[PDB]
Amino acid sequence: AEIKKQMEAGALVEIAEGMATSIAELQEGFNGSTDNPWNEMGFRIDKQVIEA
Amino acid sequence: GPAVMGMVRRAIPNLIAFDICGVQPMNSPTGQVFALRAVYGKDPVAAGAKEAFHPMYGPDAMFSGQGAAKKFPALAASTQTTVGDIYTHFFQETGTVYLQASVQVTIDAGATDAAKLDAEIKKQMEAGALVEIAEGMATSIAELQEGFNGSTDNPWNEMGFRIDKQVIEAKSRQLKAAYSIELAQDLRAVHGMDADAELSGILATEIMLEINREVVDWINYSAQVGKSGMTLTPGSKAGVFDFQDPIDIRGARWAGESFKALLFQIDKEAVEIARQTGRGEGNFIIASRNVVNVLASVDTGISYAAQGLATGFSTDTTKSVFAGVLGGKYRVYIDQYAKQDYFTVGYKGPNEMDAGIYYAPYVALTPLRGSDPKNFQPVMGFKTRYGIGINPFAESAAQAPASRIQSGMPSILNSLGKNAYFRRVYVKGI
Amino acid sequence: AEIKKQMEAGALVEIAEGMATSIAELQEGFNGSTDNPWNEMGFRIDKQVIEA
Repeated sequence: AEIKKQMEAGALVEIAEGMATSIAELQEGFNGSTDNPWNEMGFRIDKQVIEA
Repeated sequence: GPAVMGMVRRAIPNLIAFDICGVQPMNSPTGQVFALRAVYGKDPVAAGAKEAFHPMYGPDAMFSGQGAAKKFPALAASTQTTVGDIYTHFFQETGTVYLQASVQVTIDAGATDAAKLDAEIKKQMEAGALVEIAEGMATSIAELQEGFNGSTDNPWNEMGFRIDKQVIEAKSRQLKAAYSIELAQDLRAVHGMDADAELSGILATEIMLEINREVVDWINYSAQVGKSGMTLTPGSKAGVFDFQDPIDIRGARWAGESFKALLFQIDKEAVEIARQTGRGEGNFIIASRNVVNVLASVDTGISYAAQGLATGFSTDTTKSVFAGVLGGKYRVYIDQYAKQDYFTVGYKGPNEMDAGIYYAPYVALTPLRGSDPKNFQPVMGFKTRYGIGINPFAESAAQAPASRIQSGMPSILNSLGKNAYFRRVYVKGI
Repeated sequence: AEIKKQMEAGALVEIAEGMATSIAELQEGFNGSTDNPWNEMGFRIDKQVIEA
């Protein structure tokens, strides 16, 4: 609730932004760089049963 | 196979694409846009330079006229006017105004900020103390302009223009799956999944969703707040439209007549946008699903009163996000992820460079594939790069930028709450 | 009335279901009359008369 109040106030504003090429270009320790991995996605699979 | 009951998964939400913004396909990174600003005062690029044209400011009605010969006293806090003289003031909005004094009175000696001074001047104008005025220059003066017949200090006012520009740069985004062989094999044996293709889908999807979501957020981020200033009802709550408060509905009760109040405010906000951009009445709205439910259930045409089911515009966010066209005038999209309840309106022209907000793709969804020999597990992923930007003049408050060059990319300083093309409305009470 | 209040309150919820597969395992091998009796139903009758 308090965060939303600050949002209404315009104090806090929704944002998103991309990565610089200067970073992305050498991501995952490329060219001697380090500590800069990619983010990754996968999935999980599960199951459920029903007594008849 | 102990009676497998099929399987489920989530559906993928749709997008508003770039229907309400510039698209600027690029064939290179880092493009540029420039602009011409008609300017006067003998130095197109200068502090205090004045633009010849601007949606929010009146013209200097006496520039080619009497002001060529003489300066006018400015209005200022605490000064006293002289009946019959003419005073000048540049307002924070409505711009250059010349006011003849009908009376000998003072103006708010206690005023501080220009906003307070402007307010008192406006009151004096309403009061009939100060009246808008303009006139040409006495011809006997004009006669000797450029030093004729021994005269001096009589140049004609001059005009010109200043061309400047802004540039953009593309930022990027990439994701990988980093999955395993054994899982994929089991999935082939459970549902017949490829388990690489499904992942490819997910990653590409997420990227596209993020980008589109980012555009919407940038719209919200740069949009000005409505029900304010020139669109404000003075007894209102400043930026928010209620249904539980008669001030916003002109005393309405009876939804068939009450709900129309919002439509009225929407037009006001759309019109003000034209006032801000100089291009045209807003032609598109994006709003919370609750807002749309109201819009779709009210007769938006002009009639005595009318209410029914929400059938006027698609309301789902499961087939589309595009609800339809409001009154046959505005393109209605649903903010399927609205944080509270509200609605942004704005205007986008037929000219791709006329949008306020621009998307400019250069690289998109490039697939990548390989495997790590240490365990030979597959690696797959996708990359995109584009960049976005804003309209020169989107701020509109300033007639011109510093140093004749600026980033065309959004930033707090460049556009938070400033963009002439869009206005925000908070909604409560549905 | 009080039960309804509790139902509206969500304290009491109307529900019904089948018996069990832990039961069906035996019922199937009965497979009719047994020592784990079934509920049974039929019909009665009625009639009325009139006078001229």
